[PDB]
Amino acid sequence: SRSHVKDILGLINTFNEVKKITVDGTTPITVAHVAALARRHDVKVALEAEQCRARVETCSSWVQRKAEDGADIYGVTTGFGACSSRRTNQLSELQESLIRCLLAGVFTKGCASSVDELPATVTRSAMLLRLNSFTYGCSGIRWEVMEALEKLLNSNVSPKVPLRGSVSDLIPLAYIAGLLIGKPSVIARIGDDVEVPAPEALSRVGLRPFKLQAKEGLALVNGTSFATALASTVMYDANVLLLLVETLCGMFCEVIFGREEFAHPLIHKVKPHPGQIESAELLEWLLRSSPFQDLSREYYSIDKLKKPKQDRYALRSSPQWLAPLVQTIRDATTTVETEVNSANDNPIIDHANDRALHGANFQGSAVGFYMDYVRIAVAGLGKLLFAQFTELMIEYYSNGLPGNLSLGPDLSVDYGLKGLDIAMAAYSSELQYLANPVTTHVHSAEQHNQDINSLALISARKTDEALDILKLMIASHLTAMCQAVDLRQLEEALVKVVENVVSTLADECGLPNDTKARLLYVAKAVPVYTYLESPCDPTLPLLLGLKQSCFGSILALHKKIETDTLVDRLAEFEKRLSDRLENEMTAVRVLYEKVRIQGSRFLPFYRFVRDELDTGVMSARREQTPQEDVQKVFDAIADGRITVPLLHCLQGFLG
Amino acid sequence: SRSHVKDILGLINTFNEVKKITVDGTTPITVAHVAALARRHDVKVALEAEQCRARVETCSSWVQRKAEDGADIYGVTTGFGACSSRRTNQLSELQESLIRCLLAGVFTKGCASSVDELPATVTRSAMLLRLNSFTYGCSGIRWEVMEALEKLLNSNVSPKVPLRGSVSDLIPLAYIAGLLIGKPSVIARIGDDVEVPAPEALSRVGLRPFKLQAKEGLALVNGTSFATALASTVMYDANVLLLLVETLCGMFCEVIFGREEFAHPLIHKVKPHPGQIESAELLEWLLRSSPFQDLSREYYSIDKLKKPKQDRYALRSSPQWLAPLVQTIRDATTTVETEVNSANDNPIIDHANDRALHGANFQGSAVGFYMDYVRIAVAGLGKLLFAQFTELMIEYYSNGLPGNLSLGPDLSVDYGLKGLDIAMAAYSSELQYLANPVTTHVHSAEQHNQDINSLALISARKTDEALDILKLMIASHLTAMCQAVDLRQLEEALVKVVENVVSTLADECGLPNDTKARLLYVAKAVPVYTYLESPCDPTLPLLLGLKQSCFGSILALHKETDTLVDRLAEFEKRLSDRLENEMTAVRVLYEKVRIQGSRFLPFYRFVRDELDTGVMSARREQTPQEDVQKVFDAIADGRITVPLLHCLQGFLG
Ligand SMILES: O=C(O)/C=C/c1ccccc1
Ligand SMILES: O=C(O)/C=C/c1ccccc1
Repeated sequence: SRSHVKDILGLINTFNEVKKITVDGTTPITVAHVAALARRHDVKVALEAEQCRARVETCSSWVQRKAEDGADIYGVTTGFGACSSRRTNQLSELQESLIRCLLAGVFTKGCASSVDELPATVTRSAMLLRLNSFTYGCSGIRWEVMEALEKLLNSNVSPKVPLRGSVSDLIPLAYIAGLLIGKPSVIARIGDDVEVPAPEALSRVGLRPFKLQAKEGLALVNGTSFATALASTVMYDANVLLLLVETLCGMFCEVIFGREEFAHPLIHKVKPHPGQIESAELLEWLLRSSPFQDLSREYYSIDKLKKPKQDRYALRSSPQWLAPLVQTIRDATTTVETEVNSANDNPIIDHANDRALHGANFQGSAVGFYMDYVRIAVAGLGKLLFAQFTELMIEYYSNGLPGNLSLGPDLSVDYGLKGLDIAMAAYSSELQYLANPVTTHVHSAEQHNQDINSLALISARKTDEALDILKLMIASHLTAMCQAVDLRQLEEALVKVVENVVSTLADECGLPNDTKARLLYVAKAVPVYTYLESPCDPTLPLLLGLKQSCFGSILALHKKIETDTLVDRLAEFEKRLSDRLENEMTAVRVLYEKVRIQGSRFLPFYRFVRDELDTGVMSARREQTPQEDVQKVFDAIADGRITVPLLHCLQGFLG
Repeated sequence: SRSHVKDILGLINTFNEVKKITVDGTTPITVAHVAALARRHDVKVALEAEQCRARVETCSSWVQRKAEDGADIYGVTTGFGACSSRRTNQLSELQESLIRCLLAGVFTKGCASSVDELPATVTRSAMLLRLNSFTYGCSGIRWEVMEALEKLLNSNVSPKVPLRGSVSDLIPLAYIAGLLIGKPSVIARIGDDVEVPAPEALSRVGLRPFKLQAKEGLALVNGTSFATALASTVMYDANVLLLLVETLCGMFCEVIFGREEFAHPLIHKVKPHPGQIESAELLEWLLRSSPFQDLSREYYSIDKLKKPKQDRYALRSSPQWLAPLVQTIRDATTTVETEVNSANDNPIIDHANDRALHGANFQGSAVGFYMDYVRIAVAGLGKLLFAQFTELMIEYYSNGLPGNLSLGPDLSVDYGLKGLDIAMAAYSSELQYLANPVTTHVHSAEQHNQDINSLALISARKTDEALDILKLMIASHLTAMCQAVDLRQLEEALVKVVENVVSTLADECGLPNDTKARLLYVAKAVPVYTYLESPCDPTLPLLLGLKQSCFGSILALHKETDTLVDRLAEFEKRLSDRLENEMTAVRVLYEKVRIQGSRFLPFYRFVRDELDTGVMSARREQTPQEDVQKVFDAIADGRITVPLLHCLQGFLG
């Protein structure tokens, strides 16, 4: 009882609008909240002392007292991992030595194969999840450690944490704990990337290092904070890219001359996968009384019995293809949010019933498996995009458009978007390779204690990487689409001048109505791009057609006029045509190189790309290289700037 | 609301209670209905005319009238696929030539790699779904063609169809169409192995070859019928096997001596993935007041500070592990059921509004992708199992159990379940490899008209294969668990006689009360399976411990020494003569009472009693194969669901 596009539209709004994240043990932190924190520095964290303070302090004292007495708890008085036989009564040194041994990652320096440290955005996200995790009053951590976390987030201090080492996130989390207790070997960023030792970093925000109490080290390092924080920003992005490609399907339909009936509600009602009904519903709305669908209907009414009666699968099958994709992206979002709003930690303190409970809430498998799913789904979005792209580039499938979307009339010096077409293959290829699962590679780890482990963080990173290739593919697809709209609008303007030339030239030469009828039919029916390079060349389809209609016309007539006179006028026709035709077509084209899109639901995307990002029809005469144009679009997608035209486009779809 | 375990119990009930599958275009066909049609031959199809004949006939008539007066629509007057440019008014033979071109699969003969045709259960399931898919009245197929499908189904006639060729299911469907039009080159089974050419098969059930009318060829061949039929039976199995392994996690707890607290509701309340809450809920109920959990806590109270305080992950993290798996299996079931109950076909006839709608309901992507997901989840189920099984085999982790669950005291001639142990690594490895996605290998097909295609049937087959490996692992896991229960029960009886012998021997010999106490404690604490092989060996853990205690004692008592040594000496003489014989007598008795109080009793009785097995040892002549084979094919049969239900009897809500 919703519709995923309202939900995603909902995420986008929360992302730009939110100023304050409420962390209080009760109000849900959403995936858009995590992304906003990571990405927008004006958004601050608010730990609400009125909510959780007391239940956090009751849990704090309960573990204080107790481990201090006899009490045999896994966290406080026991050894760790496969070493849980080792009991001890030295609470503070047990805790600090655990942090010490986990400080075991490695930083890279000139890494060709990957970033050589975990990004600050994800480290900060992880800080938020750890804090939030504590608000359930289940950890036994002190309230001040929590305040400290809050203040580090708000001042933009974060530890530098190694990319690898988590099997899901002891090691990564030890770098937060290390910062907190001021371990000199841990380096920390303060805003400007500027770097200092942890104790100096605590200094600059008015903190002193902590001495860990019983259970505090464990509560700090036990958790899925890194995997989940990253899966959160991954999911946010997957929702908006998803909505992005769905939307771009409607733009593809317009430029390729599709038949919008593929999206008719009865097709989908009768095969009612929610993702299929909802993506179709959106596409139907997008294409309703589009001016390009009118150009399309025109196109298939001319020589109807000679053109494909159906579109190819990349268009007509888009909703059926999108359905599982939207469904896995959507419920993966629900499950990572559930993780985000959980006490992931061990043991779990039940102070009400006076006991510690030994479980495994640190196990990140919910996220790890769902990351494997979404990476497969994004690979599928990429295959959608690559197929559409492919269709657009090939004249036998693009229904009138030139091969490679190449414009400049001389095709021997204009190879159009052929370089992008090649990159799309490269992009998609790498993308499919990345969608193999990570969860199938579990090793029995930590003295065979962790015989089952999620690899959540490794999987999130690979899905993170799949998304980045998707952005490249969308950037290219979108720029090709804009290129296609210009060619569609020029196509139409060229067809008119050819009609006007043929007509006014039939008039001047005294040609009969019969002859004029056929010649004009040809002028309307033959696609210009098949002959734009040399309009008067007898081997190209225009004159091929015209000359055929002349013979057919002299044959129908010849009897009660004069056959000899007809040929003379026809020769004069051809000669005037060799004088005027190419000239008129050129001027119309030159004029176009500095109107139907103006009425389309995709105007926002065309306008954004053409004049907000300042680009133009691609040709041998525009100085910009394909890189320069796609770069701009890509930067807009990477930035979030692409959501402005996306929301303008979807404005008032509601329901 | 809800609860996956209730849903799955619900499927098992439907599976063996249903008699008649209702096909009427309104009442849901469930994944259990497909599996029962496939597997039980007493279940028949009921094509229900009163419910859907009328929209089928109206649609049928619309097509016919659109075609008979000319003459432009994709199904009925156009060329197919990449040749949609081709218009013709030669409607019957157009349909004929479409089937002809799609009869393009290949049968294998002695294939080693694969079965070399699609199995009859899968083919019949496809027939059912193709039938159901026509009930919505969107296809234009004649009612009589549907009645023929019901008849063939109810008469166990089906075409032989090649395993491969679908990109998702033109080719495989062409063979069903090929039967219906009595094409001589397509061969059909009638029940008992026996094969006949299609024309003779129709003849045997009172049918005549159909001559196809406009749209009918397309209507038969356009569709997701084979992919979805396979995914349905796959999904049915994925549900019962899921439940089986969740339940087995509780049996593992019992035999490995775990702490049941890992399943405590507060732990999961606070990390609330429905699958984790729901699996922990089952586990909590299964282990509540368990007589084996009593032994576990009894075990951790002696020498507690030398024994681990937490269980390893395969047990303790099982709810967190299962959560994603139950969720993906559970909602892949919903999505295949949605497919089962849809008009997959093109064009869709909206006779109500006088138009043919051109789309792609034939595109089985929903199924294809969810099959890639389930395959990975069953890989996770297997990893859970392999880990539990590994822990059980290793003395350092099994908490008193002998390495390899090896019984017979003489270990140099008893290597236990080591063969199964090795097999389990082989199963898991292949399973993990199977879980790579198929949907990432989409090729641009059919003159680049199908530039996107689901590969759903191929994906369904690989998930099918994954599940088959999963059955092997559960079979071995289960039979290791029963072996383990016998060992735990024997262990208990053995420790009593050791305590008994030491005690009464200490008296016969007149040992001081301080010495007797220390000797008894050692008998309580030392795990028997560390010395069962040679109880009186000084270098083994018993005598070693006793001899220390005797030294501790003689130092402590200076409050007479020479005679205390004489009495200690006689103690060893006597222990040597009596201890092994007594343990052996008890062991022998045990070979042809705590499980009788276990909720896992039904599994133990079933395996031990109904399948007629015993404790594995050097003197039972049966091989491991022979015992696991019986468990395996009770799992393969569905017979394993009787003990499963008996085990969950009362779980309710
Ligand atoms: O919670 C557990 O069982 C394990 C905790 C741990 C902590 C540090 C290192 C290894 C394991
Ligand atoms: O709907 C389509 O595009 C094509 C269906 C089809 C039918 C037979 C052979 C190939 C394609």
